[PDB]
Amino acid sequence: VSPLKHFVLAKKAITAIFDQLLEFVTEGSHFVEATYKNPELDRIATEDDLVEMQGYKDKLSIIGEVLSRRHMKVAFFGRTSSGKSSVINAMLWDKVLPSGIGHITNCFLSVEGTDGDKAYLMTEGSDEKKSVKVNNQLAHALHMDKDLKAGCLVRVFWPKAKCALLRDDLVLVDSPGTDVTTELDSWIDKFCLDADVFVLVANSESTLMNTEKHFFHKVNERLSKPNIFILNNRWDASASEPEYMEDVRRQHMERCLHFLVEELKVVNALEAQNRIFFVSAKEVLSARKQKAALAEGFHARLQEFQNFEQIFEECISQSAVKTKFEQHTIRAKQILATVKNIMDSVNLAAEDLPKEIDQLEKIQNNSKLLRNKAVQLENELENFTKQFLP
Amino acid sequence: SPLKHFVLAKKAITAIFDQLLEFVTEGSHFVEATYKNPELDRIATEDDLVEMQGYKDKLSIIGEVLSRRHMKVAFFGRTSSGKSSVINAMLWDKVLPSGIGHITNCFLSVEGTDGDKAYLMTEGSDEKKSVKTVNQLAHALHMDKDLKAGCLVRVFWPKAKCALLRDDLVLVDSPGTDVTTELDSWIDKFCLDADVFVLVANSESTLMNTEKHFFHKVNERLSKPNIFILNNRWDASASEPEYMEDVRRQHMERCLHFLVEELKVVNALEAQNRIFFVSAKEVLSARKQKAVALAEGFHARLQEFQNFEQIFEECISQSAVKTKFEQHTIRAKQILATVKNIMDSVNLAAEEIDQLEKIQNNSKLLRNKAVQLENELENFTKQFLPS
Ligand SMILES: Nc1nc2c(ncn2[C@@H]2O[C@H](COP(=O)(O)OP(=O)(O)O)[C@@H](O)[C@H]2O)c(=O)[nH]1
Ligand SMILES: Nc1nc2c(ncn2[C@@H]2O[C@H](COP(=O)(O)OP(=O)(O)O)[C@@H](O)[C@H]2O)c(=O)[nH]1
Ligand code: BEF
Ligand code: BEF
Ligand SMILES: [K+]
Ligand SMILES: [K+]
Ligand SMILES: [Mg+2]
Ligand SMILES: [Mg+2]
Repeated sequence: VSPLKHFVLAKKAITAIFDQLLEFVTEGSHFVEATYKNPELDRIATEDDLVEMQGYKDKLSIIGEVLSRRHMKVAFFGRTSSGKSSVINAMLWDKVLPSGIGHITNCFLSVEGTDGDKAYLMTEGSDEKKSVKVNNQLAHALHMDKDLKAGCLVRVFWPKAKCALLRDDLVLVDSPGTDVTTELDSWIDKFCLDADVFVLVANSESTLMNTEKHFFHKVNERLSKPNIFILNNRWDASASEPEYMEDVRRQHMERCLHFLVEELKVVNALEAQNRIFFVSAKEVLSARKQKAALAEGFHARLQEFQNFEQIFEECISQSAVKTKFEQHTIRAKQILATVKNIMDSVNLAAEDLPKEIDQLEKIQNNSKLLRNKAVQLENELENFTKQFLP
Repeated sequence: SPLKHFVLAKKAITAIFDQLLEFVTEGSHFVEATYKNPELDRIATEDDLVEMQGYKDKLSIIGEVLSRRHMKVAFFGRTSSGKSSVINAMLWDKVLPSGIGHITNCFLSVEGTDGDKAYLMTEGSDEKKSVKTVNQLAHALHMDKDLKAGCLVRVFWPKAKCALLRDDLVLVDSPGTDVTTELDSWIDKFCLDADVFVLVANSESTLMNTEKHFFHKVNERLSKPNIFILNNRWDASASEPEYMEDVRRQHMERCLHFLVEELKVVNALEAQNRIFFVSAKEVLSARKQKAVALAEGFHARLQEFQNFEQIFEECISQSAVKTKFEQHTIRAKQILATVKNIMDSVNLAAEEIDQLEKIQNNSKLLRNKAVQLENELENFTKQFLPS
C-alpha cells in the first residue's frame, strides 16, 4: 500500500515545505526592501536585490498554488491548425471539440472525466449540464459573433467509461492558436502557463518556429522548466514524397531534440527520445470513430500515437509524484541558492557613529540568520528529493 | 512609348529625391544643433532629433531603391505555406526546391534569359551550371559540406517559356520566416527592399503576427509595402464544404484588416484585387501536364491563380511607374509634412537672444523649402500617376 498513498504523502510533504519557503521569502523580501529604502544606509542592499526577492515571492505563491491544486493540468499548445483540438478528439475517440480549417478554437476548453454515462458542458457560473452538442456556439469562431468578450472557459465532461485517461483528476485544455493576437496570447498565458504538462502539437508539414518555442522559455522564466511532449502532427503528409520521408523525419527529430536538450535544457537526449512523436490525429480519430486503400504508414503513425498515450498515462499516474513536483522542487533549490547570495551580499556590504555602526551590525545579524533559515529549507528540500524522487 | 514614360519618370523622381535628401540632412543638422545647444533647452526635443535622423537614413535607402535597374519581387511566408511551389507554378515546372519540412535554405533569384535553356550561377562565377544542380545548393535535406554565409543562387529561366520574366523582373524565393534569428536577418537583407511582395499564406491556418511583423518592418524602414496575399493550400477547403464560404470570409476579413486597417497601405476596394485563394500544387500539376478524377473547385482555384498572374503582370509592366515609385512618393509627402510640423514646433517654442530669432528665421526658411518640395512631388504625382 500503495501508489496513491505515496503521492498523497509526497503532496503533504512538499506543500508543507513550500509554505515554510513562501513565508521565508516574504520575510526576506521585507528585510531587503527595508534595508534598500532606508535613507541612512550607504547602498547596503541594491534595487536589483529587491526586485529579485519580490519576483521570488510572486513565483513561489503561484508555484504553491500549482502544488496544492487537486488536479493535473495538461495544456495543448501550438500554432493555428497544427492539430490541437483534433489530437484531443482522437484521444477521446470522437469529434467532441471544434476543429477545422481557419481559426476555430476561440475559447479555452477544460476536458475532464465524469462518472455519468453521458457527456456534457458547463459555462462560467452555471450548474446547468448543457448538451455537449452546444460547443460550437461557445468555442467555434465561425459560429461566435465577433463582439464576444474577454474570457472564457467552457468545461467539457466526458464519461470515464469511454476514455481510460480521464480517470482521475486529469484536466486536458484545448486553447486557441498562438501568435494570432496579443490579447489571445495573454489569455493563453493566464490559462496554460501553469500547466503541469504541455503537449506541443507541431505541424510536421512545416518546421518549428521561434514564437512556438518562446512560450516554453516564458514558462521557465515565470515558473519552472516545462514538462513537454512534442507531437509532430500531420505526418500522413509524408506518404506523398516517400523518397525524403526518413530525411524529413531526421530533420524534425534533430530540431526537436535541440529544442528540448540544448535550448531549454529540460531533458537529456535519451529522455527526449520518448517525448517526440510523429502522428496523424486525423487518421487516429477516423479509425477510432469507426469500430462501428489506406494511406501508407498509417499503422506506424497509429502505433506511435498509442505509444504517446501509454507514456503520457505513465507520467500523469505512475510517475505523478515526479511529474507534479520535481521541476518545482529543483527551481525551489535554485531560488534558495540565489537568496543565500543576496543575504551574503548584504552581510559583506554591512562590513563597509556608534548608533550608525550598531544599526549596521543589526543588518549583519539579520542577514546571517535569514541565510541559515535558507540552508535549513535547502536541507528539507534535499530530504524530500531523497525520500520521494530518483 | 511605355519605356520612355518610365525612364522620364525615373529621372524626375530620382532628381526630386536628391533634393529631398539634402533638405532633410540640412534640417537634421539644424534640429540637432538646436536640441544640443545648452543655452536654449527646451526648444527642439530629442524625439524631433531622432525622427529627423531616421528620415535622413530612410531617404538614403529609398534613394538607392529608386535608382535600381530591376523590379524585385520577394516571396515571403511561413515554412511550407507554399513559396517555392507558387514560383514553380508560375514557371510551368518544378524548378525550385519544394517539399515538407524546412527546404529552401538559401536565396534564389529567378530572371529571364534570351537563351532557350535554363541555368544557374553562384557567387561569383561565370559558369552557367545546370539548373538540375539546384538541390545541392538550395535544398536543406541535400546540402553539401559548408555552405551557409546566407547566400544567393541566381536561376535563369528562358523568356520563351514564361511571359512574366521578359522585363528586368527578378523573383526571389526565400527561406521560411521565424525559423532562426540569422535566417531572419538575411531575409531582411535580401527581401526588405523589394518593390513587390507576394505573401504566401497557409489557408489551412490563419495569419500569425510574426508574418505581419515583417511588413510593418518594411514600413518602418522604407515605405508601405505593395503586397499580394495568396491564401495557398485552398484545396484543403474541399474536405469541409459546409463551412468553405465561412472560412473564406474569415480569411478575406483578416487579410483586408491587415492591408487596410493595420498597414493602412490600401483601401478595401483595392485590397479586393490583392487577396486570392489558390492551390499552387494543383496549378503546377495541371501545367506540368503538357508536359481522371480532379478535386472541385479546382477550376475556380485555377482561374484565381490566373487572375493573380494577370494583375501581377499588369503592375510591374503597364503600371511599373506606379509600382516602382508611388508608395515612395507618398512616404516622401508624409515625411515632408512631419518635417514642416517639427519646424513649426521649433518656431513657436522660440517664442543675446538675437540667437533665438535666428532659429526662428532658419525654421521658417526650412519650412518653405519643404513646401517647395511638396509642390514638386505634387507635380510629379500629377504628370506621372493619374488621376
Ligand atoms: N491530414 C491531416 N489533417 C489534420 C491532422 N490534424 C488535424 N487536421 C486537419 O486540420 C484542421 C485542424 O484544426 P484543429 O487543429 O482541430 O484546430 P486548432 O485548435 O487550430 O489546432 C482540421 O481541418 C483537421 O481536419 C492530421 O494529423 N493530418
Ligand atoms: N495541398 C497543397 N499542397 C501544397 C500547395 N502548395 C504547396 N504544397 C506542398 O506543400 C509542401 C511545401 O511546399 P514549399 O513550396 O516547399 O513550401 P516553402 O518551403 O514555404 O516554399 C510541398 O510538399 C508542396 O507540394 C497547395 O496549394 N496545396
Ligand atoms: F484554428 Be485554431 F483552434 F488555433
Ligand atoms: F520550407 Be521553407 F519556407 F525553408
Ligand atoms: K484550426
Ligand atoms: K518547405
Ligand atoms: Mg483547436
Ligand atoms: Mg521553399
